[PDB]
Amino acid sequence: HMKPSLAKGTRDFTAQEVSRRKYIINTLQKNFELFGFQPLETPSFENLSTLTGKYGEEGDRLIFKILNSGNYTDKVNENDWQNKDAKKLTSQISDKALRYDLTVPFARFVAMNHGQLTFPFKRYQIQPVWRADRPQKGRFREFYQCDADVVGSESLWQEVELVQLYFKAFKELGVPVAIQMNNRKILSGLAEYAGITEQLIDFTVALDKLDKIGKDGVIKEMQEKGISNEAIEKLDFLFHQKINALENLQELKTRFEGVEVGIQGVTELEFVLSKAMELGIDNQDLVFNITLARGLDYYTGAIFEVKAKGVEMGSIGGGGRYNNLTEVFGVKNIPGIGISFGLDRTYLVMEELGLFPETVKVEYLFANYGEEEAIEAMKLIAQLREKGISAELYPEAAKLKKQFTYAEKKEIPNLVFLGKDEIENANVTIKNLTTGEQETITQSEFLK
Amino acid sequence: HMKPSLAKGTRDFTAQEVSRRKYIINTLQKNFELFGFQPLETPSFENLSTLTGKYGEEGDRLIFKILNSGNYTDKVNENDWQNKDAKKLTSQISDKALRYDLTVPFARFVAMNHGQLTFPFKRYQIQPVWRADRPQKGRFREFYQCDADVVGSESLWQEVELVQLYFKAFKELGVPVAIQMNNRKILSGLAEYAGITEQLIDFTVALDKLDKIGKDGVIKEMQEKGISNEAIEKLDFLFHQKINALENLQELKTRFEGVEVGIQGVTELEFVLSKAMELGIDNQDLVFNITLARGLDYYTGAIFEVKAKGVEMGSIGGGGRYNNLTEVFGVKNIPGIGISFGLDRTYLVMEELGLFPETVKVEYLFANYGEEEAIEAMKLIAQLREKGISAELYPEAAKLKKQFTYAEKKEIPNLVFLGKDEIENANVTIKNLTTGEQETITQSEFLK
Repeated sequence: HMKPSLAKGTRDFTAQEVSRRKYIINTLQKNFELFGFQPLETPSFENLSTLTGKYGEEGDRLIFKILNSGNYTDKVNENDWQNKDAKKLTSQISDKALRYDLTVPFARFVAMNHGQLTFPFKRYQIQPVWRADRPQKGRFREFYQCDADVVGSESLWQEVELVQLYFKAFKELGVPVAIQMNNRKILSGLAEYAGITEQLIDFTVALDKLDKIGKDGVIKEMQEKGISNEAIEKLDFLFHQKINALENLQELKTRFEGVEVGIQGVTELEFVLSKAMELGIDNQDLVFNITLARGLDYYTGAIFEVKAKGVEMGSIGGGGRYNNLTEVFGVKNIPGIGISFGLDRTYLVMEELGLFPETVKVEYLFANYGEEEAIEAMKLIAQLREKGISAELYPEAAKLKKQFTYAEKKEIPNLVFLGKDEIENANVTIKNLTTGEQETITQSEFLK
Repeated sequence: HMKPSLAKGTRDFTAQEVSRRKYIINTLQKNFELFGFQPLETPSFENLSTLTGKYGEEGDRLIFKILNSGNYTDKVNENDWQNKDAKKLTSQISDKALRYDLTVPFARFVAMNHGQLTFPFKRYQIQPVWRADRPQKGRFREFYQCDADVVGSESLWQEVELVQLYFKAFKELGVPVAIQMNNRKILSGLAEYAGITEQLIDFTVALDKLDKIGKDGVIKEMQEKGISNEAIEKLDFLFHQKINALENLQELKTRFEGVEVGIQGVTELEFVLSKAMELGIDNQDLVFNITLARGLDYYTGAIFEVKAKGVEMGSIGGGGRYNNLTEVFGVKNIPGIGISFGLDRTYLVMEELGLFPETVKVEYLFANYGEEEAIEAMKLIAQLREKGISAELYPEAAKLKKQFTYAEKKEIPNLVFLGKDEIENANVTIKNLTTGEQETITQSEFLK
């Protein structure tokens, strides 16, 4: 019939890409478990009502909905159907949706099971999610998320452990990284002290440009964004920050005299930073950055963002502390902190840096001389496989050139010739396709 | 708000179940690669048209459809909408569907890429699929399939290799199995010789009961199913089969004199069976079973079915040879053969036999005495993690009983006490919660 195609926004993964993806995931999994995080897997389907309202005022549009089986029009509100109100009909013809992130199903799991879990509860979750988001360059409608969360405590030792988790994970992947850290209460202190409430994004976006466009350029952008000169001048010290991150925090805390939330944010960040230095962490790799402002409506304490050093790439991870995991499900007092790894971007970074290990092909292809001789190849192949060596018999007694061409295209490093002579003599003849060298040895030497 | 729940037909997987599932998959993956099979992953979404018409006349109902994003009523056929013809509207409000099996996406991949692939092409695929199938006890709407296929050759050495693949895979899982084998041409020979065309299922279902209900009971069921006594008497020899499977095939081939398809089916099966014996395979573990009749409309040659010995369980795998992978996509001459592993049933069998290995918890929990002492625990924890040993600090300076209770509930085998004395003395005190024994050793002995 007609020629097929991929659904928009998806792709196939062949052997090399699968193996590199699994390498990343297996490295992260192993690191998670050294840190006491246990895996959790939730279903690809959640109830529509579990996911709706969870992703912002205008986020329900981004969720993939599953059409009801059977006659899905069998119960539609008659007004809505004739009105063709697609939005109101969605809940009427669909009661299931695909996983959009990992945190909402995790909150459901905890809301459903918290009575039986042991707290503090550490879980990691590595699963595909699905997003109907507008066509953005570089992103796909299906992609893996990789999360670690611990819930049930507000202790700042958890922050310290997660910092070490990031550094060890990316060390194992071979990716040098710098972790930016801020704290939401510091931004709230800024808002209160300089009067920039509801202007934190514009302020920090501009201050973030200080190295590139200079102080005059930064101030001109803040003015254009409506930041008052009173605030710009009150925060002038943020234009002259010292080497020591700890000195910069000490300066903020003094300015936050009388602004208790700001004092608290500084104190919490000073805890994490100073413990990290005691643990050998480099203060150029873990950095206080007051312009980090991810998730202003979600994080209540620490905020993290991870970037690979020396690569033009977006962030490869972030996270932070939040007030209550299970708030939206009516279960109180489950505070938590989470981090994420950006796997597709990590993959792109590792690709650029040459970090993927060096393939799935048999080590030994046996030429197929004919039915009589091929059974003796099968015997040797089973012995190789018992010892953990991959091998296979070319399946037809084709011309040798065709068998050579196949080993060439599959990059198999050795072609094995086990003809009547080698069989009668209990030898085997191995043609190394890397060196071009050939030799005939006993089958006992070959299997040693 | 309201308390959440799982979508119907799904479940959460916690740590132990995830680790056992991954154990099965990693064992199979490793075995696949010893046999020269490379992984393939296709998207969770396929175009609706890719999947429709592929799963039988009444199979489209079993596919999960994804509702179009946006105003999905924006283009509906006006007659169909007012008619509320749900079935005709499906293609109008949905153009995507979830993966239903692995073979159709594999055929799409090959149809799309065959010009660039090297044949014979070996792939394995281990991915979740989604089925709206009616509520059957023991099955879930989301579950993993595990397939291996090789395409591009009709060689019966491929059958032989797949038999060995099954045996090695299940040996590694620790599951003793018997593999039933038949061949579709043998059943066609039966149909032609005894005149039982369109009665093969009823015949074989009844003959399958021979051990339990006896020959008189089998014949009475065949009569009730409309099998003629002429056929029952022509096939009387199938009621008196000898020990040697090879003798039973030789008898069939003689009776198939003049029935060329039957001769061919016997010849093809005799090849696979006799090569397998030469390779050391036990003829009680690989068995010719003329009543095996999976996939009568799909398999053209060998048919396999795998059962665990000594466990009341359904089949844990099956497969066989088919005519042309890419037939439905308009690409000819890609013959192939495939096998499948039933992972949920394999899991149930391994559970019954006690085959899962013996858990994700830290080896060492450090008690938290307070902020001053806790940093020294963090230092030791990092050293343990560098050596590959899992550990963590209890995150709050709680009462010891609470920290003991946590290690108890998490089954952590060791609690570590690193108080002011052990710190000043460069010692560590380890409480083994398995033996109840406690001891204080140097930190040098501990880290050795």
